[PDB]
Amino acid sequence: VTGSGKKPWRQKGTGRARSGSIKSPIWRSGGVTFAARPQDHSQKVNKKMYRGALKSILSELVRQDRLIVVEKFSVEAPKTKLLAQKLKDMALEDVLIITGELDENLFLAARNLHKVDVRDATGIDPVSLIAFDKVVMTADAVKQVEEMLA
Amino acid sequence: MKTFTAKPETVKRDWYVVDATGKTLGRLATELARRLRGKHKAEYTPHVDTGDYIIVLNADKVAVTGNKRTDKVYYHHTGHIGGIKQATFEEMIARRPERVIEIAVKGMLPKGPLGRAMFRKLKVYAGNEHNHAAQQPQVLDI
Amino acid sequence: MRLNTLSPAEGSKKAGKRLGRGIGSGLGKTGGRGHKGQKSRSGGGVRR
Amino acid sequence: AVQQNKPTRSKRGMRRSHDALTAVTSLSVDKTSGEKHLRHHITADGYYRGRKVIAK
Amino acid sequence: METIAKHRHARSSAQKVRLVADLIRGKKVSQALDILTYTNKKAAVLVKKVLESAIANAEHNDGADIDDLKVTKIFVDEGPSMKRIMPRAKGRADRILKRTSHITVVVSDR
RNA sequence: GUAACGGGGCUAAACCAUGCACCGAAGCUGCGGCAGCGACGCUUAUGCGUUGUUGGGUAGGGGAGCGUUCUGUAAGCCUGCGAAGGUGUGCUGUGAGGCAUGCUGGAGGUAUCAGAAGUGCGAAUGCUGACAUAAGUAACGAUAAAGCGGGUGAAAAGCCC
RNA sequence: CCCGGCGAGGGGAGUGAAAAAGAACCUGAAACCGUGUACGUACAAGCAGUGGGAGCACGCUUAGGCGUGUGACUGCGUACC
Repeated sequence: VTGSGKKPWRQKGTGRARSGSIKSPIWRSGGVTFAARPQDHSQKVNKKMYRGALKSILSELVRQDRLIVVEKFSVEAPKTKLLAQKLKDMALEDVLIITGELDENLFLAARNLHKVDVRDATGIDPVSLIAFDKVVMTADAVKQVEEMLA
Repeated sequence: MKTFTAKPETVKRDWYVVDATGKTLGRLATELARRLRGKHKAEYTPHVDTGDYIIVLNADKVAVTGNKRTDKVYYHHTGHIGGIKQATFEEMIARRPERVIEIAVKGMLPKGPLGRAMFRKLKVYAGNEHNHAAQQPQVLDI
Repeated sequence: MRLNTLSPAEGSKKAGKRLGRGIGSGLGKTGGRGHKGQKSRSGGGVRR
Repeated sequence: AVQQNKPTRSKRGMRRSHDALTAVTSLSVDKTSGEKHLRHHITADGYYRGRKVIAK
Repeated sequence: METIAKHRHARSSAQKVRLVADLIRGKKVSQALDILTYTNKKAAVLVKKVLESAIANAEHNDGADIDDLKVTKIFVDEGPSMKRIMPRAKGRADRILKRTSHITVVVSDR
């Protein structure tokens, strides 16, 4: 705290409580006893524990019928209208789409759709799988996930 | 239900006359205090004056056992530095006999505003005559 | 399986002591340090 | 020299029970001028007991 | 109908003014004016002006009459206090409060 | 200042012996309720049929919770048909508390389950601001001194003549 | 427009969804200071409460002896850290 280290008033003689610094935490306009510092909140996750969690999450999705598997998923042109129409045909609103190779056309079409996300097989994360109501994975995507999880 | 409590506006108080001639001072005072407080009534309530009006006659002829007639001393302080004054039982009887019974009963009554009110129902007379015939007091052989 | 339906295993998330926060907590007014002495002071205690 | 305890607002009011002002019981009326005035005092217009004392 | 007149931030402590206010509470306006006229207090001058203002308000804004008006309500509330410094002996400084008051007078034909 | 029964008073209302009653505690019992720890019906994804027993508490140890701000759940839900906050009332739990609603307020609030703490104040001759108290009391700063007429003014002991 | 000293400060009028948003201006808590109303209080002694409790006032609501405010009198009772 900006300020001098001078003692505000002498130790004895005055009828005031002893003070030693104008920056004392007890005082207004200076303090914070345990002022925070920038810190890293990251936690370690064992490789096996992370893989085990993904396997459990995927197993739950198939159990709850939240995992849809299709031979392929693509759009003719990079237009949000085409992707939105396609999702309506399949009756999907909040969907996470996983593909073997993230097509540029599909990626652009889904960018403006708030409830639609497109990822590659290697981009899946535990939170995304749980967060989205439905998960759509292509046949190729299932293959890569299988090898990655082993 | 709630226990019965006497109401001061509906409590019935009777008038009695007691002859103090030859009666032991203390043993007469206890009965007077008991009746002044109303302890003899089934409707007795600690916070209500349910007692009876009592007239005491011949207060100057109250009796005391032993040598108390000349040995009992009544002390009181006037509030000044000397203050302390005393009077024997004989001196009190000669000077103001009614105070002998009044002092005895007052000590036996409860202390506080209520006890002071109960004391007001006691009428002590030195002689054998009282001017409360209008109240039709009943003879009490106490 | 939703972000608001996951719970930790029982007995794996103990709360943690909070000293000097009232009589009810059982750790107020010297928070387990006892009374006057070197050990009760801030930074007090003897070396290894 | 100084108090050991803070006196109460009740005590403050009790002391001030004698601070109330007293209004004049009544005002005299000049017999001729007819205006009100303090008894034994001249009126605002210079009259007193209907004699028209100096009013300049 | 009751008419209100107020003098806010009057330069006088509420305690001093309340002494005069108690004199005329509940009195007829004609009687109240006489009382204030012959009260030798500064607050009397202040209160009289407020009372006269209330009387004028009743006429102009309500069409009332003096003969029926009376001081139904009157009170003084503490206003903001001005802080001042008073030098004392040996270099000590003292705080002076220049207290103000809000004077309210209500006149009704009741 | 009685002042060596607490008092009144007591010749028993004192003392000794004997006897029978009664008063007397948060002790014991009765009735209702809560909780901890044990064993029993392998009962039960366990509450009990029950069953005994325990529950004063500082330093201190152990166990279980309330509420506050913030992140996800939440582009959800509540909200100008009135949010937060403020102030009442009613109801409710063993407690920290919770729920509903009148008035004020005039735009934000946030379930649930998790996550993180600048997470709870009456005290430290604590810190800042506000406001009391003494009190309408002390004081109004050299005891060189003022009086009157007129003027001005809403108002003159203090200004002008 | 009106009172006021061609004041200060107010009362109307008008603007505005709102002026109890009027510039001493969003919300407007507490200490503290007032006005009004109900009840208590001038023969009574002390941590000011608690248990009991009359009276009064007020609200009831299908007399229903209930709620709310006050608290004469009375048992017990020497704050907190």
